[PDB]
Amino acid sequence: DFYLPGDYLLGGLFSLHANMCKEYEVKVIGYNLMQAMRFAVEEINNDSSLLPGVLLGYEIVDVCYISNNVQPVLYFLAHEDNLLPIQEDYSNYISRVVAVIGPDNSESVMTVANFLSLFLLPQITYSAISDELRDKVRFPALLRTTPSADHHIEAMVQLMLHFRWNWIIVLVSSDTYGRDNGQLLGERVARRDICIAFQETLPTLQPNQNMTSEERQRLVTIVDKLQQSTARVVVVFSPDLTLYHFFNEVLRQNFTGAVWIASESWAIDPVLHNLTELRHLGTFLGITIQSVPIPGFSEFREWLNATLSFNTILRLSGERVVYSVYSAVYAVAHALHSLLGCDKSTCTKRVVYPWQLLEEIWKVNFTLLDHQIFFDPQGDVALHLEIVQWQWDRSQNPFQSVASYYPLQRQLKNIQDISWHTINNTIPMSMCSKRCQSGQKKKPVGIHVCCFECIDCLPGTFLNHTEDEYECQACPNNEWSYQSETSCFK
Amino acid sequence: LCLSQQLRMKGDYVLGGLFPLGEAESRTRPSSPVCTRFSSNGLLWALAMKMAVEEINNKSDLLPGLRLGYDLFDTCSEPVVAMKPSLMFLAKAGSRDIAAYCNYTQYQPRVLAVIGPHSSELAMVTGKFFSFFLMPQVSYGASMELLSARETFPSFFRTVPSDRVQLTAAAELLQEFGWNWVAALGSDDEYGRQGLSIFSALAAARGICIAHEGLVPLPRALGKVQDVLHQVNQSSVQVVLLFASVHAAHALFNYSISSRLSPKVWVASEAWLTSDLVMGLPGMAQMGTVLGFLQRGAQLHEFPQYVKTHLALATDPAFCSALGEQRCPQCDCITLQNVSAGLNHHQTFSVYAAVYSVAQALHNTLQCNASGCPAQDPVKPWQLLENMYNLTFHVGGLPLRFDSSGNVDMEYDLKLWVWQGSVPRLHDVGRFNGSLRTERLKIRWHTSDNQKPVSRCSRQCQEGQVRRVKGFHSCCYDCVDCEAGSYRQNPDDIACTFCGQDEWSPERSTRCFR
Repeated sequence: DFYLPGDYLLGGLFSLHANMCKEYEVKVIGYNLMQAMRFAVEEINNDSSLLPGVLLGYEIVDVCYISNNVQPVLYFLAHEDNLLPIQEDYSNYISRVVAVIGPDNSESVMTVANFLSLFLLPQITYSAISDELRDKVRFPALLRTTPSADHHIEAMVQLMLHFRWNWIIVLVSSDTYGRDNGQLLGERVARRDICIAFQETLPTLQPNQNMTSEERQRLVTIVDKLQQSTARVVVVFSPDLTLYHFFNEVLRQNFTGAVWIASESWAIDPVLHNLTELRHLGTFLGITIQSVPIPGFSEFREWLNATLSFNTILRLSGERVVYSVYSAVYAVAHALHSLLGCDKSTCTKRVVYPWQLLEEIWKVNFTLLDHQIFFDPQGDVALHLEIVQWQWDRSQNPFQSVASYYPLQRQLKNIQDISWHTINNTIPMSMCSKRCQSGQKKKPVGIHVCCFECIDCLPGTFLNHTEDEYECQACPNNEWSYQSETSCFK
Repeated sequence: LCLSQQLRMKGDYVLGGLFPLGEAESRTRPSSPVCTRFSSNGLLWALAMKMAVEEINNKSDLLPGLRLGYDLFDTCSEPVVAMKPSLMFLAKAGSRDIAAYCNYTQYQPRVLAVIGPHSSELAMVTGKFFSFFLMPQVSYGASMELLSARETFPSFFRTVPSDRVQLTAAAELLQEFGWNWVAALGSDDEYGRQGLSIFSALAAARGICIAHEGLVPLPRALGKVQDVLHQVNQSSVQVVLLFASVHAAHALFNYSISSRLSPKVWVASEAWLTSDLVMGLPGMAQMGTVLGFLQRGAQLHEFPQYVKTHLALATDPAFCSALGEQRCPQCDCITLQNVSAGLNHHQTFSVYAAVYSVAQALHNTLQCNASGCPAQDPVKPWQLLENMYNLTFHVGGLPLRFDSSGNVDMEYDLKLWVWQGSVPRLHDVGRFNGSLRTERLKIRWHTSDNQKPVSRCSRQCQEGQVRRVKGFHSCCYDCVDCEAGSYRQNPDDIACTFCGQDEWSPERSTRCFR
């Protein structure tokens, strides 16, 4: 199942086991993604209008998260008999593969790109988001079929604008993911009149281990700081396999009431979703990728032990990332079809150096399941995002849609109803300072602009809101006014 | 000159090198770029390594009876060009091909170690590729704390202190002099980002925590620089930490002098504590005090003569004829002035020490004795990795040792800027081995009466006052006591309810009495 001969071959790097490579707990996400790739290949073969005569094959290999990164690339780049020449011009090097469907994690993506750049071998990734991957000088041969992180942050900020929230807490993990995302969100917020109360770093731990007293003290202090501030909206940038202990600690105390705005990492996860006691902490919102049904996929998939265990979950979810692999395969197929010059029923066959496919790939345009597939100049395809709420009744899905996001417009649209946790389905409130009365001025307090105090003006003065709101003007002439008057009564 | 022909000497065991010999002044074909501009620092460092290898060969106690060799190469400070010679080092000896296998122990690399690049950016890229084969790599300039992890870089060693020791020393200075309230600023490179990430934890674990944490933009061909200083000026701090590269610091100080910013105590990194560009800026004497930490090390005292002698020898027509019996084609036309600017650099010692370390490790692994040394089959590159951890190698009468993480241990000196006219000078006031030892009567501060500046907060509001929490991580409190017009109903709830008409209450009143 990990090989099929053909005239032209494709590479694949998925994380089947991630927790030698045959020594860790299985990961079903890798399996259904690989199934998506294989299904796409067979479908292209069946059709008789995309590529007549030219068969297509694949060559898949595991990566074990960030464990195995050098051998697969050296394997893909080798004429045959496992020997790779070293020279000063690879313009006539006919490699084994013609393109790579890059790995899942960002660090592995960068490591593989730093190798494949020399040969300009096209590489498409399907789940790695980081603005550093848009620098087409360091990475001249990398493309992506999912939006970057600035769009996730934009969705967060616009959600916080729609409902009036300008007092929030941010928590981050101790790695590049959390650091970069937190810095980006801070930069974005600084320009939109929203505040940050404080920020804290979650100690890095793993499930199935024992912690020291120091880490437990750190978690206790963090939660104690959480349960003293007036902000009631927490944004968490961190990966799963670290939040179990944190949420257990929060459950141990009685911190009730908050909107937990998640991120892509743990927005859709079952293992942390099954902690039944979580339901009474507050609303849980996340940002994910909109799901596109793929006609006739469960037939190819169902027809291994872990897949059956969560087959119900893989039915409710799992369709959120397969469209990326599907689209990448089809993009490579169309680029090849354009390059070879084939027609409705005639093909030519020819030598295809890898650096030539890249030029055609850059300029593809076609429609797949009512979504256009064209690449922007930085190597991205604009796919809609989504915002999901965690529903605990098991009848319907456990991730229900609440809004849609449009990357080529930067706007949240079609916002539906959300079941809050307040008394009578009222909107939760998070603000630093309450609004002033009529006629009173503002007395600033602290360092955040959005925090202030109210003060009443004395007779002989009037407050012109159209002018300085921090100090009322002295009623001139013979006009007179008294306490709390924006108009004088000469 | 005939320098470009002296970058390859045969031997029983061949070392490899990567130096930034050249600089370069849009990819459409898979072709290697070309650099032409000449840089003197790379050539000086290459000659330092050469000096080290010749010194080893001349001696008798080290590697008795065996002769080393080298193979130097250029990186151009670019991964694309640096990958090729890296791919060559790991190849079947005598051939022009590399093989694909499942693991090491099936390869026969043609080198034995690599004296790695000077840049951390290239160090990260090359270390991952080499760690697959377990080829020992020793770098002489790369100072980043990410490279100490032994799960991603098993075969990486460095002979320059890491960035953690400097920040720990800074934290201890701050803690001893009594400065809880500070502001931390860093550059917009990986340098500054990692520096801030380390320092935040080091401070939060010692009682210090920060009022603002910002990134100073790089001069990539100005508006943001205004915002950073506004936030600093809005917190009443008399200490600012600047962990930045030279250009960001230059921009920051240019802007600050152009306007009128108040004097403050600046704690510097090693990049801009000794940079003529910053020291020469007009008006800098009105910015305040400047402290920092500088490493202590020896310096090769025959290198200046060695360079002259070997350039003169290269001039000899006879030598070039015999020498015949190009990585850098642009270094055959230089003169003594083109290198005279940097014949006292402090990293020749680092290169020299790296070479000596690899030599001693090989000596031990071969079970060489003193004058003869046992007959055995060639030592594979992955066999020296066991004698390199915990290795005590003497270089220039200064014992040194590697650790489990792969780092060496070096001391530090505390430098202060003292003005005598318009020329600043660097004096010494302290030392840092594992605990700071400062001297306080030898400091001339920037204040009127020569008294220690104060930047402090309050971590516990006394009973009878309200407390407003402040800080970037919510540590300190701004205490305020309500007048004789309200109670202190609760320790929390920062607000004072007014007394009743029948009640009476003074300032610092828990309740109003009738």
